[PDB]
Amino acid sequence: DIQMTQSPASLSASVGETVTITCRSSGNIHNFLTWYQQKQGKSPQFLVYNAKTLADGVSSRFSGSGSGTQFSLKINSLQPEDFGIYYCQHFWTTPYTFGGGTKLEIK
Amino acid sequence: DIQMTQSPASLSASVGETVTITCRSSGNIHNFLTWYQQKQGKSPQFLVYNAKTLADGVSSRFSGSGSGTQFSLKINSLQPEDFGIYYCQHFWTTPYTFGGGTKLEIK
Amino acid sequence: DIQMTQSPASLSASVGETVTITCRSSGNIHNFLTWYQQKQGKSPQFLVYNAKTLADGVSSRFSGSGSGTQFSLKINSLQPEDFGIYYCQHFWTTPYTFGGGTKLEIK
Amino acid sequence: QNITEEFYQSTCSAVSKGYLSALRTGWYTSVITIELSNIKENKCNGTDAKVKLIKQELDKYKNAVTELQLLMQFLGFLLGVGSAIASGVAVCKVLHLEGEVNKIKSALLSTNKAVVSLSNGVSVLTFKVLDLKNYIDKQLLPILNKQSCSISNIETVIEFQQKNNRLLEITREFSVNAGVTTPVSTYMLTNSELLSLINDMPITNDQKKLMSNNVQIVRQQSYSIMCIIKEEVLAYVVQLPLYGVIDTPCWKLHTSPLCTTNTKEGSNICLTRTDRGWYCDNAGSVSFFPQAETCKVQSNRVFCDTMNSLTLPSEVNLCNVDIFNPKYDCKIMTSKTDVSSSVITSLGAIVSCYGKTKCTASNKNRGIIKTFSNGCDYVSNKGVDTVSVGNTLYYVNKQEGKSLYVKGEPIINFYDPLVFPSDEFDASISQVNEKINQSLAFIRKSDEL
Amino acid sequence: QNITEEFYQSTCSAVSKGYLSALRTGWYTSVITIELSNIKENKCNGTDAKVKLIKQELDKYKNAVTELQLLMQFLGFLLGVGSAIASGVAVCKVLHLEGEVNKIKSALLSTNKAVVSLSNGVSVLTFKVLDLKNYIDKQLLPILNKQSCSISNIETVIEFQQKNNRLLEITREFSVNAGVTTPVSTYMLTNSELLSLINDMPITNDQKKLMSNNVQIVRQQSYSIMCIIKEEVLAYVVQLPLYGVIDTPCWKLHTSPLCTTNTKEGSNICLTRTDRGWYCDNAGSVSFFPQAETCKVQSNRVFCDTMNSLTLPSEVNLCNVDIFNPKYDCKIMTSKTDVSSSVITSLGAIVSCYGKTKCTASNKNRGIIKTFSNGCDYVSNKGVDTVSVGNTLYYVNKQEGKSLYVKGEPIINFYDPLVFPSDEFDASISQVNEKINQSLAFIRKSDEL
Amino acid sequence: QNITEEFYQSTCSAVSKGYLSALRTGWYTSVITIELSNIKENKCNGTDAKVKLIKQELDKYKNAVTELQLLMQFLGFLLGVGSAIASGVAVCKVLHLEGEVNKIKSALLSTNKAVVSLSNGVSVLTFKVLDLKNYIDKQLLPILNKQSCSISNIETVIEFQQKNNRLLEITREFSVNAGVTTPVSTYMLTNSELLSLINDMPITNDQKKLMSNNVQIVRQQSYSIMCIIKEEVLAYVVQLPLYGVIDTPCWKLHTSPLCTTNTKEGSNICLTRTDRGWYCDNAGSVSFFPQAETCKVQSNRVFCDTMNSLTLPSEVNLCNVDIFNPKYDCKIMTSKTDVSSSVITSLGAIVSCYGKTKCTASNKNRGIIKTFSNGCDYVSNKGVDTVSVGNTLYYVNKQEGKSLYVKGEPIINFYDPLVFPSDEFDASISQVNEKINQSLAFIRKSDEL
Amino acid sequence: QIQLVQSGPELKKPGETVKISCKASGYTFTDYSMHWLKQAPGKGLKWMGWITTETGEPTYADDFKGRFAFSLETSASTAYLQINNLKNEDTGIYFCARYYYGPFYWGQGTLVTVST
Amino acid sequence: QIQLVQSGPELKKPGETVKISCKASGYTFTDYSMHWLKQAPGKGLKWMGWITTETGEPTYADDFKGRFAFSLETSASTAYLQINNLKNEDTGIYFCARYYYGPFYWGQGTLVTVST
Amino acid sequence: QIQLVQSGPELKKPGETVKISCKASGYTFTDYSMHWLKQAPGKGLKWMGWITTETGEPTYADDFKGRFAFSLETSASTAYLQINNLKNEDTGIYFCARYYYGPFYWGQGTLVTVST
Ligand SMILES: *[C@@H]1O[C@H](CO)[C@@H](O)[C@H](O)[C@H]1NC(C)=O
Ligand SMILES: *[C@@H]1O[C@H](CO)[C@@H](O)[C@H](O)[C@H]1NC(C)=O
Repeated sequence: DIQMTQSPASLSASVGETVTITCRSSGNIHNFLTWYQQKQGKSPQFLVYNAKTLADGVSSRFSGSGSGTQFSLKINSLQPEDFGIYYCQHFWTTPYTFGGGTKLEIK
Repeated sequence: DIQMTQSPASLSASVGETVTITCRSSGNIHNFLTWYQQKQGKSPQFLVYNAKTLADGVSSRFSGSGSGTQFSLKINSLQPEDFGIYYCQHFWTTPYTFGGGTKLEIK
Repeated sequence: DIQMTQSPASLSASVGETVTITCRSSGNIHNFLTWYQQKQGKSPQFLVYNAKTLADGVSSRFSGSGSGTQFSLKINSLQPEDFGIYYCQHFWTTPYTFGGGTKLEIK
Repeated sequence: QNITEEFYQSTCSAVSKGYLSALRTGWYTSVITIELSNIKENKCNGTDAKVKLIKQELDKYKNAVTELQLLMQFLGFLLGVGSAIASGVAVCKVLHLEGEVNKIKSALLSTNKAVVSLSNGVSVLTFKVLDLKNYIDKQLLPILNKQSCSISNIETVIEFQQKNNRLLEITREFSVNAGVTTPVSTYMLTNSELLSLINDMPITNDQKKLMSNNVQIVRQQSYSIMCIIKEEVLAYVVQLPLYGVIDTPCWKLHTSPLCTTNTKEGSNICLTRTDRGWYCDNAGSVSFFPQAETCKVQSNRVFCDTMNSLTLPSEVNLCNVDIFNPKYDCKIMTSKTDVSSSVITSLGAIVSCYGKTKCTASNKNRGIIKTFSNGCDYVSNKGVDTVSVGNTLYYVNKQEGKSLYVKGEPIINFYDPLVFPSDEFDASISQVNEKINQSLAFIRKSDEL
Repeated sequence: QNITEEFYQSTCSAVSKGYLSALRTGWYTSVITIELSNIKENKCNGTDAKVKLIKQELDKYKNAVTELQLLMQFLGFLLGVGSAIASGVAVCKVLHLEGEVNKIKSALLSTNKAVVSLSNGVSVLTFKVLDLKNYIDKQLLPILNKQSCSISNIETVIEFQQKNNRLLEITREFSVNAGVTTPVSTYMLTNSELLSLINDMPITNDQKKLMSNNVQIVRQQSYSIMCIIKEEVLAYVVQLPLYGVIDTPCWKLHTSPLCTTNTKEGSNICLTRTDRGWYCDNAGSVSFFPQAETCKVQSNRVFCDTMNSLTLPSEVNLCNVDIFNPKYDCKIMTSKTDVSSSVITSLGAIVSCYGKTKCTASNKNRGIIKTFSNGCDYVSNKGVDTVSVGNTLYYVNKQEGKSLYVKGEPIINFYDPLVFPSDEFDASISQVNEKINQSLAFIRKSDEL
Repeated sequence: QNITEEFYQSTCSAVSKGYLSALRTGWYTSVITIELSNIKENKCNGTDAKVKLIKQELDKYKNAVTELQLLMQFLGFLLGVGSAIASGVAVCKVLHLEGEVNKIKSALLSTNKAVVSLSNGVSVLTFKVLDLKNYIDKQLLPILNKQSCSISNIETVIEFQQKNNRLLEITREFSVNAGVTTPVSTYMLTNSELLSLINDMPITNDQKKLMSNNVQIVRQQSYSIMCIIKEEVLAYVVQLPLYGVIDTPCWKLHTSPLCTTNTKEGSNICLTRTDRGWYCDNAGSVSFFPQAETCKVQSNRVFCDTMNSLTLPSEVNLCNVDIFNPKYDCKIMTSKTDVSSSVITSLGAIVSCYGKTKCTASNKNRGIIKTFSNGCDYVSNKGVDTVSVGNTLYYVNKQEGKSLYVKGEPIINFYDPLVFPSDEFDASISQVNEKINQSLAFIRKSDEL
Repeated sequence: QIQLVQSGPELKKPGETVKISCKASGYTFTDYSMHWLKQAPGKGLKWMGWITTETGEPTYADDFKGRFAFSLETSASTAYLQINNLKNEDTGIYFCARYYYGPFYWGQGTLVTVST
Repeated sequence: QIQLVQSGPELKKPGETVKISCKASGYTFTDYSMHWLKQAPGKGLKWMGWITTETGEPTYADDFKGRFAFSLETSASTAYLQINNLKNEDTGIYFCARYYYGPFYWGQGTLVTVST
Repeated sequence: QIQLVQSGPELKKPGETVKISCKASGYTFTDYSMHWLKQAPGKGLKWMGWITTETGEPTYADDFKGRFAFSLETSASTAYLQINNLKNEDTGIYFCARYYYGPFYWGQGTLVTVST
C-alpha cells in the first residue's frame, strides 16, 4: 500500500520559466515511476516511461529524475501546451496509487 | 490363396451405353485392386491404381468402386477404344491371382 | 643430436651441366629435409619445403629426392643464378643441425 | 491443483498426494514415409555459381540417401528387462516383406495420410510428411537437363536447400544415434504432424486431449526406428505411446534416514525405508515406479511408464499410513553411518542432521529462521526459501499446497542397539524382527546353558 | 544368422548362442587438421547488404576461432577404472611440442592425407578434411580489400556460409561437450572421410571390411579430442577404435528370479543368478561384459568393448550348462521378495509369476493363448507377440531362430527354507553351501549340548 | 601445476594431491528476454519466390512462438535428493505475477542489460540478447503491407532467416528437452553474452576471473529454464552457478581390491576401501564427492558441486595417511572374488593381478618392461605407456608429476580367513573388528562349554 | 496505433445496474490483461483492478470489492465492467487501461452519473 | 518413361532348355524386384514369382516350382528366366513385370511355343 | 608478404652487452614462436634456440646457454636477443627466423663484430 504525495498541490508559472514537481513515495519504489498529464477533459497521457528515460513523442523540456523515495519532474520551459494537471504513479507492486495531483495555471 | 471371380464372363454392348463389371474376392482384400485391359495382342495396361483412385492417362469414364469383397469397374461410356479383355487382380498378399477375364465386344 | 654431413664440400661446374648434391643423416629423419641457398651476402633462401616437394617460386630444375638417411638435391641445369652455397637441414627434432655447406663455382 | 503433503515423523517420510496419472501401457507404431527421387546422372557441362550450388546440394542429397541405405543394412534392481523397440522392429520386418511397401505407396497416393492394414493383421497408420521427389523432379530436372544447366534466378537454390535440410538432419540424427532416435525430434515429426497423428489414433477423446496438451512429454516417451529404403521411398517407424490408464490418484513417497542421535560416533544405528518413488493406481492394484526418474511430472499429472514399474496391492498405502501393520511388510534398510543430508520434497524439505553437523533453514528477507537439532525434522515451504545442511545449501520448491505434519515417535527408539542388524539393503520389518528374535534366542540359549 | 536359444528351467535362464564378436581391444589416434586463415582488419567503408552479410560471417568465423582457442587453453562394480582419452591426451601433449605441428603442416602439403611419424616414435595418420584458408584468402580478401568492398553477385555469400557452417558446428559441439565429443558426429568426420581413414589404418583386410560395414558402430565407439590451434591451423584428434578380436562365439545369458511358490507372503525364498550379460571368446579365455549395455548389437555381431569387461575361463559356459559343477562357483543372489516380472530375451520371454499376480502370454490374432501359473516359465516368439505380466504389457522380439526348452527341477526346491541365507548380492553356490553347513553345525551343536 | 601422487601398498590406493577447488555452492538466476512481434495477417496477394520465402520464414516464426506457448502451458547412495531448478522455478512463478514483466520491459528499454529488483525482494539481472521485433516490424512489415508484397532484393530473406535461426533453435532445444535445457548451449547464451553476464554478477573479482577462464565448465554446470511468453516478450531463466569456495587443496583417492594371493579359488578373501572419489576443503571440514563424475577436472582445478557431496572432518585425510587410526572409521568392503583389474590413476596405474591372470606393464618403444605377480602393485607413468591386464589393454595418462611409492604390508595379511566377514558393501574397520570378535566369542563359548 | 475505444455517456438512478464496455484494437487482445481505473470529480485517480485476458480471472482493489464485476469476450476482443447497485457515490469517469512499456494506456472515459 | 524390353519369339522342341531375358531401363534397377507372369492361350493370367534385384534370391509360386529358374545381371541391368525341360504345356506368353504404385508394369511378351 | 626486419650493424668491445632486435610483420605475431640462428665467418650455420610468443618462455641450445637471453614485446610485435659479456668469439651474423611450412624464413642479418 505504497501511498505517494506531491508537494506542490497548487502551482502557477509564466510562459518562460522552468518549474519542477516532486513526488515522495511511502516506500522504496526503486526506479519505477511515471508522470501523466491530463488536459481539459481528456485521458491522462503519460510523459515518461520511467523515472529518467522520457517517452517518445513528447518534447525534450520534460526531464525526470530520482530513485527510491524522491523523484522530480522538471518542465524546462512552459508553453501554452504545457498546462493541465500532472499526476505521478508507481508501478512497482499492486495496488497502484497516484499523487494528489498538481494543477498548473498561468502566472 | 485368395481367388477372384468375375460375374460377366461374356459381355456385349453398344457404342453409347454404360456397362459395369464386378469382381468377387474370396477374402478381405481391404482396398487393394486394379483393372487391366488387354488389346488385340498387347500387354495388359492398367486402368486404376486402386479400387477407387483411377490411374492418370486414362479417360475419366472408367470409375472403380468397392472395398473388402465386392468391387465394381464402370465404363461410363463405350467408344471404339474401350474394347478388349478386362482382368482384375488383388495385390494384397502373395500369390497374386487374376479374374477369369471379361471379354467385351460390340452389340 | 642428429648431425648431417654433405659429400661435395667443394664443387665446380659448367653453365649447362646437371650437378647433384647429397646429405647423409646420422639418424632416421623419415622425410623432413630442406635445401637453402645463400647468395653473396644474403639470408639463406629455401628451395624445397620437403625432401621431394619443391617450394613454389623456384625454377623446376631443382629436384630433391630421398628418405630416411640419404637425400639428393639435383640442379638439372646451371645458370648464372644457380651459384652460391647450399646447406641442408633437418627439421625432425630439436636441436636442428646444418650440413657443412656446398660451395658451387664456375668450371 | 490440490497438491498436499504429509510428513510422518515416526518414519521420517513425506507423501505428496494431489496428483494424477498418465501411465504408458502400450505402443502404437506409425509409419512415416518420404518420396525419394532417382538422381539420373546430370549430363551438363558448365560451372556457374548457381549450377554449382545446385550440384553441391544434389550431392549432399545423394550422400544422405547412401548413408541411410547403409544405416538400414533403492529398488530399481527388481524391474525386469524389456525390449523397447520390439514393436517397431516387428513392423520394420513386416514392411521388409515383398509387397508391403507397394500397398503403402498406393494408399498414400492422392492424400497425405492413410490407414493401411498389413498382411499379418495389424492396422498401421501411414503418413507422408515430406514430398521431395515432386520438387526435385518437376522443378530441378528440366532446368538441369534441357537448357544445358543454365539457371536464371537464385531463389531456386535457397528453396532446394530449405527443402533438403530436413532430410539431411534426419540423416544426421540416424547416423549419430545408430538408426534408433529418442526423443523424437522436430525434424522427424513436427508438432502439427504429431497432432495430426494423435487426432487419428484409435483412442478415446480424453486420451487425444491429454496427448495434445502434452506433446513434449509424448516426444520424450517414444522412439523413431529407421526402417527401409526400397522402391524409391524412405520410411521410418515412430513408436508413439498410448496411455490406457488416466486420471487416477498417484502419490510420491520421499524417504530419509532415521538415525539414533547419541553423542559419540559409535553405539548409533540408522534406518531408512527403501520403497521411495512414484506410486500410482491403475486397475485394482498399485503400480510402483522405484526410480522416480522414469516418471515425468507436469502441473499436476505424472507421466509414468509401466515398463519400469512394479505391481503391488493397496497395502503399500497402508504402509504409508501405519508401518507396523500386519497386512504388509514395509521395506526398510539399516546402517550405522550417521550422515547429515536433506531430501527436498515437493512442498517441504526433510532435514536429517546427525553428529556435529550444523543444519539450518533460512529465509531470504530475514535470514536463518530455524536451527535444526539432532534428529530428522521437516519444514514447509511457506516461510522457508533455502535449506542449509552442512556445507551444502539446498533450495526449496515454491509449489503451493497444504503441507502437514504428523508428530510421532521415531521407531528406531524401540530397537535395542545391541541386537539391531546393521547391514541391509533389501530388508523389511518382519525380516529384521526375525533376525532380532533369533539373536535373542541365541543369547538366551547361551546364558541359560 | 543362425541365432538360437536355450531356456534352462532348472535355473530360470536363457542363453542365445548364434553370435559373433568385434571386441574393441585398442585405440588408433588420428589427427584431423583444418587450415585456418588470419583475418587482417578489413579496412573498407560501405555497408551494402552483401558486404554486411560477408562481414557477419567473418565475425562468426573469428568468434569460432576465439572460442576454440579458449577451449584448448548385477556385476558392474567389478570392472576397474580406466581413462578413455588417455591416448588422445598423450597425442595432444605431443603435438603441443615445438616442431610437431611444423612437420604435420609440411606432410599434408600437396596431398590431403599423410602418415607422419611423431618424434616419440609413434606413427600417426594425419588428414586435412577442410581447407578454409584457401577459400577465405583467395576469393574473399581481394574483393574486400582492393575494390573498397564492392561485391557483385550473391552466390559468394551463400558459398562462404556453406563452407563456414561446418567449422561453426564443430565449434558448437566442442563448446557444449567441453572439448571432448563422443560420438564422433558427421561434422567432425564425415562418412567418406571416415571410410578413407579406415582404408589406411594398419589392420588386416577383414577388419577394414568390418569397420567399413558398420561405420555407425564405429562412430558410437570413438572420441574426438580437441587438441591445438597453433601456427595457423586447427587440429583435433579422433580416437578411432580397432578390434583385434573378430568372429568368435559370443552368447548372452538372460537371468530371472527363481522363487518358491508357496501360498502365503512369508515362508518363501528367492534365488537369482547374477552373471547376466554378453559373454564372448577372445584368446583362450572368456570375456565377460556385465552391463550388457556396453555392447552394441547388429544383425549377428556383438560390438563389445574390452575396457568394460572381465576375463574368465570357459567354466562360465560350464556353469551355463550345469550349475553344480565343481570346476566353477556360479554366482547367485538370494532374496525373499516374490515379485512378478519378465525378462524379454532375444527369441523368447522368461516369465516369472509369483504371488497372486495374473500373468499371460497373448497373441495378436487370437488373444490370450497361455496363462502362466505360479513359477517362472518361458515361451518362444513363434505363437506369441506380447507378454502381459501384472499391469505391465511386455512385447516380444520377432527375431527368427530355433528356440529350445530344457526341462528340469527348480534348484530352489533343494534348500530347506529354515536355513536359506536370504540376503546376498555377490554370493555363489559354494558360499551359500558353506553358510548352510555352519548354520546346521550351529543347530547340531545347540541340540546335542 | 604441482600435481603429485602417493601409492600406499598397505591399502592399495593412490592419492593425487596438487589440485585446487571451485565448488558450486549457490545459484544466480538471470532472466533473458527476447522482444517478440505480433504477426498481423499479411493481407497481400502475389506469390513471387522472394515473397514466398519470406512467408515461409514468417510461418516458421509463428510456429516457433506457438510451440513455445505450448511449452510454457561406492558411496553414491548417501547423497540426499535436491531440486536443481528450484530457484529458476521460483523466479518463473514470480515473473508470472501481474506487473513483473511490465517492470522488466521498462528496465531493458534504452539499454540491453539492467538489474531489476523483483517484488519479493530478490534482485535479478535481466538481459535482452535478441531484438527480433525491431527487424520484423521496421524492415519487413512496410514491404509486405504497402507495396502489395513486392520485394526488390534477395538479401532481405537471407537476413531474416539468419536472424530467425537462433529463435528457431531455442524453440527446438526447448521442445526436445521439455522446457529445461542443460547444458546451456550457444544458442541460449552465446560466449560474449555469457561473459557480459559474468562481469556483472555480485561476486569478487577472483570469481569473475575464474568463471571467465572456464566458460565451458560454467555451461556444463547450469540450466536454462523456459519461463514465460506474455505482453509480447519471450523470457527464459538461466540458472548460472556461483562458486563460493575457491583455491583450496583437493585430493582424489583411487582404491582397488586388496585380495589374498593363495593358489586355489577358495580360501581367499578380498578387501576394498569404498571411500573413493574427489575430496576437497571448503570451511573447516572436508567435502566428499563420492561419484567422482560429479566433478569436472581442468588443468589443475576441480569444478565440483556441493549438491552431490558429503561433509566430513579432516580425519578422512587421516584415514588416507594411516588406516587403523582411532579418530576415524575408514570405510572398507569385503568379498571373496579374486578378479584381476586395474585402476588407471592420474600419474600411475594400480594393477591388481590375482588368480592365474597374466598382467604386464608395457612401454611403446621397448615392449613389456614389467610382469606383475600375484598381488596388487603400482607403476608410474614415466617408463610406462600402456598397462595390459588379462585381455584388457589399459592406457596410462601422460600427465607430469612426482609419483611416489609408500611400501607397506597388505593389511589383509592380518585377518585369519576363518572368521573374515566376507560379504559387505558399507562396512568399516571397527564394524569388521566387532564382527570378528563376536565370532571369536562364539567360538570360545562353543569350545569351553 | 494501439486503441482502446470505450462506451458512451450514461445516466442512471441509484439502485440500478450498469455495464460499461471497452473495445481493444491494435494488438493481440490475449497478450495484455486489461486494467480498470476510476476517476472522480475533484478527487484523485483510483486504480481498482484487472482481469486476465486468458482465463478471465479478475482481481479487485480493496476499495472496489463486493459489487464491481469484470468480464470480457475473447472472440469479440473487448472487455466490460458491471457496477451493480449504483449509488450516488459511484458517479465519475471510469477508465480501461493496459500495460504499456512503463505507464498505462488510457481510452476515453465514460461519464457515469447516478442521480434521481 | 519406365521401359521393360523383353526378348523375341522362340520355337523349341519338348525336352529342350530355353532362356527368356528382360531388359529394364528407366529407373535404378536395384530398387524394384522384378516379377514374372505367365499367360496362356485361352486360359487366364498366372503370376509365378519374383526375384530380388539385390541378393538375387528368387521365390516361386506353387504351380511353377521345380524347373523354372530366375536370374539376373545387376551390372547389365537385366533379368532373365530359364525354363528347363520344355513341355507341350509350357507354351504361351511369358511376362516380366515390376511394382508400379498399385498395379504392375508389363513389357511386351515372348511367345514361346513348344512343338515337335 | 611475411617480413622479419632486423636491426642494423654493430661494433662493440669484449666484455660489453648488446641487444639485437627483430621486427615481425605480415602475420599474427602470436602464432609462430620465433627462432634464432647464428652464423659465423667460415664456419657453418648454428641454430641456438627459440622463444614462445605467448608465454615468452625461452629454450636454448647446449652451445648457447648461460649468457644469451631472448625477450619480446607482444604489443610491439617484435622480439629481441641480448648477448651479455661479449667476446671475440661471439662475432658473426645473427638471424631471427620462424617456421614456414617446412623450412625457415630468414630476415637480413646483423653483423655484430667484437673487437678492441
Ligand atoms: C519376535 O517374535 C515373533 C517371531 O516371529 C514376532 O512377533 C517378531 O518377529 C518378534 N517380536 C518382537 C520383536 O516383538
Ligand atoms: C556342506 O558340506 C561341505 C562343506 O564344505 C560341502 O559339501 C557343502 O558346502 C555342503 N554340502 C551340502 C550342503 O550338501
